[PDB]
Amino acid sequence: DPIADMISLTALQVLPTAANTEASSHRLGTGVVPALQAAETGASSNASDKNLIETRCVLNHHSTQETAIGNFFSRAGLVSIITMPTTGTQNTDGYVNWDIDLMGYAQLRRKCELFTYMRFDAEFTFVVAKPNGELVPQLLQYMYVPPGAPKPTSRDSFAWQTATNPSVFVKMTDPPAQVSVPFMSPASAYQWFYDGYPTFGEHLQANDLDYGQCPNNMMGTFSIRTVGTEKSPHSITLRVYMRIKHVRAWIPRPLRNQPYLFKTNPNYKGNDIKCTSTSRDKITTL
Amino acid sequence: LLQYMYVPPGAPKPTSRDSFAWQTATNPSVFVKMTDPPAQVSVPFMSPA
Amino acid sequence: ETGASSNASDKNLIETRCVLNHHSTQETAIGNFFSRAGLVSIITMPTTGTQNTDGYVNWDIDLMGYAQLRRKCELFTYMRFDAEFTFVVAKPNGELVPQ
Amino acid sequence: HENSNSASYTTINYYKDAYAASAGRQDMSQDPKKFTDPVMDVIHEMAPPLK
Amino acid sequence: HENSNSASYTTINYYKDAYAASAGRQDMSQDPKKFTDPVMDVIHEMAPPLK
Amino acid sequence: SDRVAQLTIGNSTITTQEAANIVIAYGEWPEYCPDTDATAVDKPTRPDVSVNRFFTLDTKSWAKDSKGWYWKFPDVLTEVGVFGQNAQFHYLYRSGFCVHVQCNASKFHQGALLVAVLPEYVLGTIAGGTGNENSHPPYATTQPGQVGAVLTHPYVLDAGIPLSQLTVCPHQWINLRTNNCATIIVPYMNTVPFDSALNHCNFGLLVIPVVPLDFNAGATSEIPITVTIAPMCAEFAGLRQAVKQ
Amino acid sequence: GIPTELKPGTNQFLTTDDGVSAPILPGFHPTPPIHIPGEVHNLLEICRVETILEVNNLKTNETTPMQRLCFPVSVQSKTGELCAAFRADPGRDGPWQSTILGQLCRYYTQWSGSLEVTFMFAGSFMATGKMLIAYTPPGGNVPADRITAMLGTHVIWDFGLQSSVTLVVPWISNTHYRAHARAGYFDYYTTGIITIWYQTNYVVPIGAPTTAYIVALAAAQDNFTMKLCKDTEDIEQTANIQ
Amino acid sequence: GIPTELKPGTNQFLTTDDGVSAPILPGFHPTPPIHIPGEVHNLLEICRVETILEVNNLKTNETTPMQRLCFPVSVQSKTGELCAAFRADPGRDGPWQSTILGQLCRYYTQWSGSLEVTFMFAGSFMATGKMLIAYTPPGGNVPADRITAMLGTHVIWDFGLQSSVTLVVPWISNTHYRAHARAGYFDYYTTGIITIWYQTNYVVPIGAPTTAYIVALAAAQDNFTMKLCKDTEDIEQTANIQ
Amino acid sequence: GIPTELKPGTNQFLTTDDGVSAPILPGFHPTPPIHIPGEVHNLLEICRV
Amino acid sequence: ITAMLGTHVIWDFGLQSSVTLVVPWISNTHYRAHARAGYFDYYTTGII
Ligand SMILES: CCO/N=C/c1ccc(OCC[C@@H](C)CCN2CCN(c3ccncc3)C2=O)cc1
Ligand SMILES: CCO/N=C/c1ccc(OCC[C@@H](C)CCN2CCN(c3ccncc3)C2=O)cc1
Ligand SMILES: [Cl-]
Ligand SMILES: [Cl-]
Ligand code: NA
Ligand code: NA
Ligand code: NA
Repeated sequence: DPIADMISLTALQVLPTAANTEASSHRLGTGVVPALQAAETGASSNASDKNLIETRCVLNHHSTQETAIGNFFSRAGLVSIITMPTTGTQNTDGYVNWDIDLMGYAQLRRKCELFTYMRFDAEFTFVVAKPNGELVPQLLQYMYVPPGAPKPTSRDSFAWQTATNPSVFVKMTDPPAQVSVPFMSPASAYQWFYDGYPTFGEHLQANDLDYGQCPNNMMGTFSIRTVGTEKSPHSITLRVYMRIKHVRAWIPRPLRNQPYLFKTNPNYKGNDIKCTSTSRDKITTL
Repeated sequence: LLQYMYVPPGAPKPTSRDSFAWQTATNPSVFVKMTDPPAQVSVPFMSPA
Repeated sequence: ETGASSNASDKNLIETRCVLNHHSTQETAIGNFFSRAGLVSIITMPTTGTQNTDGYVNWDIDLMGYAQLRRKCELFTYMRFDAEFTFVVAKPNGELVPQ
Repeated sequence: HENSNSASYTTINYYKDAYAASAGRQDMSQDPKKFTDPVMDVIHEMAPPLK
Repeated sequence: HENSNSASYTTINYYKDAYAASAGRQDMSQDPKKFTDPVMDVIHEMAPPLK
Repeated sequence: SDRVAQLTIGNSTITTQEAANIVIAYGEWPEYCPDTDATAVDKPTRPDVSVNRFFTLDTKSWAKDSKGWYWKFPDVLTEVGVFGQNAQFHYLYRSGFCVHVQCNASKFHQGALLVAVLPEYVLGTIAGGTGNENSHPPYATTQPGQVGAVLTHPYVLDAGIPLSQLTVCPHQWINLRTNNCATIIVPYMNTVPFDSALNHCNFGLLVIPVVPLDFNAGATSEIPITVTIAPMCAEFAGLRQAVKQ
Repeated sequence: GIPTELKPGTNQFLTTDDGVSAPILPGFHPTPPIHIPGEVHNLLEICRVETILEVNNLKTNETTPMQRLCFPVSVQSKTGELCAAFRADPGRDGPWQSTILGQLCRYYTQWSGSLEVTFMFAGSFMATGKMLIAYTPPGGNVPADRITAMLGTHVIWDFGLQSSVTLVVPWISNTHYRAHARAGYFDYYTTGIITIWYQTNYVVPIGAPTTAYIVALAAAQDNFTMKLCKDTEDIEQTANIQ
Repeated sequence: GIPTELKPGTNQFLTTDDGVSAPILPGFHPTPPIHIPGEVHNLLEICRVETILEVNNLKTNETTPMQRLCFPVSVQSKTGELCAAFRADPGRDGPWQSTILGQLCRYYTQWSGSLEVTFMFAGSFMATGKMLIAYTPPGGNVPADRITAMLGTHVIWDFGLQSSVTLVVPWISNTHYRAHARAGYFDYYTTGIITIWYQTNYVVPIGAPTTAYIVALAAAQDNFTMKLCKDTEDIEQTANIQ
Repeated sequence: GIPTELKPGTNQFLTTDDGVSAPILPGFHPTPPIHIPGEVHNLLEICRV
Repeated sequence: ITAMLGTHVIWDFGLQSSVTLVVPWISNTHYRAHARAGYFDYYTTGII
């Protein structure tokens, strides 16, 4: 050989129940000090009940299953309200195009933002009715328009031929429509936070709205209409619910503690910065 | 169309018909029509005791 | 000129690394390309007007009336297949009545 | 059998695509150490974490 | 059993006629050569295709 | 045997006689991208010692009223040494990092700095104060370069998230009475095997004085904080002409 | 057709129902996964991580929130003085709200297990002192003095090379689980009170600050679990999100 | 009857649902199949076939479209001149639209793999010359000059008995898949730029044309796949079809 | 879909019907039981007193 | 920020009073003659 120079301390465990407590007695000695720690290392304390007090034995059968990320997320929650009025400002044309973005509602958003990256399949349920909750015999069409596919421009656009895009035809009187959706990102996981820009070039203040936008999260358009060449006399409200399933999450982060202002960024109300915890008068009184 | 929601102790109770709580992202909710058969669900033993 | 496409591959023109490619080729199987229901006919039956106000309509079967589905089929010269036909019916404004 | 196109073991399914399957029973695997004790010299519980 | 009257292996069916069956999982068979290299003297990848 | 330490990589060596162990973010060591995860087909270039070495960025001055600072990776080095050059000439890049924040005082000074690594550190604005203006951070704030930037609202990390929970991320404390440095080894984290060193910052480094600096009049008042970092397992692919942004 | 009979439940939509739904893209294959550090499987993994406790959550701090992240200690002229006090109730409004443990346990109705609070002294190397940290189980209000607090579970902390100390808040309850404690009937689930007293005094030589601070970090122990998933109170949508 | 409960999804019609439907003609038997050449099983079979690329897609060509099928090369008086340039983005509006690969990949949302472009010189036998064909990965605009383009992936083509040459456009991306590139956010998926330069010059003796043409053919390599079936933009029904 | 035919009884709600209903809290685990004196299994046990 | 690009050691004061900077032999020739201003600067070792 002519040139010599050319030649994870963590594993998963199955913990179905909470740790038991072993009985301990008194310890009176030197050299050993379990109560003293050094938080500077970045590690959490390893001290346990038996190190600081005399304990009895407790056979703990308390389950740890409900805190599995799967059971935390697999509960359908509202992610969009699409209205289609008959008279007024909004689309009175009998059709609506909605760009898919699940960051419009707080409850579900705060739960997802607990993690940086998430990969999952989802069950979407479509609850439709009139603005006052009544139901009428109306035929509807829901169509998924992937990025790059022609978006319908009217109630009779050719796009509704849906020869390749997946469509769902259902009556407002039928039960809520429901379908399963796979993990569709071009990347290996969706990311609720993208500290970067989508393209190269200079980033002048005129295009600062690009910051934080990652195409890997842009899944396309969800189009809906009333099936017919004539206008429908009924106002329609579509509530979309998403249920995460077969989920995997990476990198936990601090939970949102300021009200949400916009879908596409973490901006907060600067003049009214809420304190994470409520306050009191003195530090020595409850 | 009706919505039934279970609000466990400590969870925010809806204050109006449009309260955010109805987003029911974690609480269990049941959506059903008055014309559908009676809704029905199973509930476990939930006491802390 | 031979009529053949180039047989040159990445490794022939540049220095390559090893890539274990697990990308599926299943979605481009002609079966998944075609087995998606698409519109092939709109048959109207008006009560008053020019068209059949007699309460019946005869339609000669021809699937070439709509572009999306037609362009996909015409990608091939010959095709053999079974088909699932779905019939969505309603009033011109999308309402439904006990008919 | 079915297509292995699930985003990610005791699930139910009636369609050819795996992602259509239910959520199934959640497993109880954990690895707290990567978050609670990500230090090189694994500090013990008896002697002082600095010496 | 059923009638073998399908237009054309992992399908589902509840009727006596095979064509009523679902589409089933698609196979991943291919034969690019008949379209990309339909020449008599199979041209190699090393030496020039004409000599 | 835990307070003393030496970090030697490339032609550089760091020493410290008052450390508090070392943190391996999420318990994983940096590593080159394996063939199963890779997608780009060209052979990568792995410069080794010319880019995996320690680089010392500008020093900051810790004052009794400092809010805190932050830097973004790999932005901080995109224009330094042979690392920067490879980052500019190649479209694709990936690597880990060894972060060593330094700060020494005297046995009479006091104060505690929280040094943390927050991946995908997306910043937010105060929305015009009232919250009716959908304003966005300027390029100079999202990617402050080697000089780093100052936090205006450390309590919410300028992003609507509680600083009190930042310890859920790989971190160390530099508590003056205990240690004079912090060391965190960070592996590559992304949803893709390689990425642009220019358009995407994988994580941000935050140094925040949670316990204010304090000392009696007469004691040295210039208490600097220096940041030294070293890329680890730096790989590059998609060679072409140099591009600065 | 096969004889069937529709039962109650028919047509309903239960948001937590775990059923099967028709797939929209037959034959679709997700992008393969790649290794990514930091995967989590159970929220309990996060609950075991220490986060800063806002013990100094005063009304006069709100405009300068950074000051809530640590409380002071200083040279006393009187002995046995009370330094600070707060409830141990992890899901109650107060100091615990700032911890990842408090926020996460607000997504569950019930919890069980021992808690742990680690205090880190951030004074100068020359400063010394001994503190008495106590945990008083349900029943007694904030102990009037040190000689009373001393009767409960406690740790006598001595400053030195080891900057921190850990007060264990052992699970001492009548019920196997506790729901979140609030004023009224639910105070039945209160965990207790934590108080910090001066065992000796904060002593310092000439040339060193006569006031220093302590950072409190809290988390759950290995026997901690939560159950009965619910929506949190800590987040609301007052207005629309554009 | 057997106890059943209708779940959400009931009565809906999903156009991609792969279920079973009652047969209209019981006992019917299709005409037997007979052998027919040219059967295809996967669109990928067609994507691997080279089709003509419209590199010379000018506005002044539209009225005489045949001219878009080939671009010119000719005797230069200056050195290192740029002959032509175009994006490599297979599903983007531009030259690739004319290829069967471009048209077919517009029926899918995402694609992955290496591309391949073969250039055939159609000048006279007496003409000679050397061209520098380059592929610039994302990041840099069209290279200002040859000495800059030369820094990326490239092939130096020499005219001779072998009329053609192949430029490989190796898959160099950050993501495993790319969605179709367009101006705006989706430019994140741009593949790059291809430029053709004069390495030496197009030389010819007396008696031969001083201008000749080159035909560009493109196709996908063996590691190419597409996913997420969608409708194309390249076909519309403006009016009714009688 | 599988051929079915709804029979009389459909949609009715019999208060003594012993069927199955969807669970509202997936993965929920009841507080473990503990020994308690005086358990009864059949009303006949009380009738004999 | 420029010196930092060469061979270096970051020294921290403590119980160990001293530190060692190694001046590794980095030359083109196997040997060096003594360096002086002029032609012989070809043998210069470098700067500390
Ligand atoms: C036949 C019609 O039925 N189709 C329904 C449907 C529903 C959802 C569809 O895609 C949903 C995509 C979501 C599962 C994920 C959307 N994401 C991914 C991450 N992301 C996001 C948003 C804002 N900032 C960062 C990330 C998102 O909004 C497509 C079709
Ligand atoms: C109980 C009533 O339900 N029956 C429904 C039904 C539907 C379709 C029926 O036949 C459909 C034939 C199509 C599958 C193929 C029609 N073709 C074959 C090729 N072709 C065509 C058209 C124009 N130019 C060349 C070929 C056609 O239009 C018959 C009955
Ligand atoms: Cl239509
Ligand atoms: Cl609502
Ligand atoms: Na369903
Ligand atoms: Na059917
Ligand atoms: Na039931």
